[PDB]
Amino acid sequence: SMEQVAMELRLTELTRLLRSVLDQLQDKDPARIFAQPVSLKEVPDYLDHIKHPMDFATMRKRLEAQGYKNLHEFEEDFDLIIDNCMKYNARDTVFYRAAVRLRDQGGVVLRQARREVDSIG
Repeated sequence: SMEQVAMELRLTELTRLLRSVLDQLQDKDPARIFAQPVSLKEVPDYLDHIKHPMDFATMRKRLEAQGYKNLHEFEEDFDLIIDNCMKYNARDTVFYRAAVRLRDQGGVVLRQARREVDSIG
């Protein structure tokens, strides 16, 4: 059908808008602490701590596979990154402090992305 093509023309554009937003969120991580998944070779017991690991390249695979149906699923993956980090790492660590900054600076980017998805549909 043509009603599945118009559907995909939206999804493709959501994917296009989300690609931009991920780029901005990831620019708030110049240290690249959230670029890659936590290494299981380097933290063998990590899944004993964190059940749903998340990182930017993992969100990227999913993005280019058009696996985000809406902003809300995308936002959930972003909060995983932050929230996992704040649990696994103690408060007086470079990693906990980088998450707090990422969270603060990503508020602004996400605040405008909510308006652009509502606005443009």
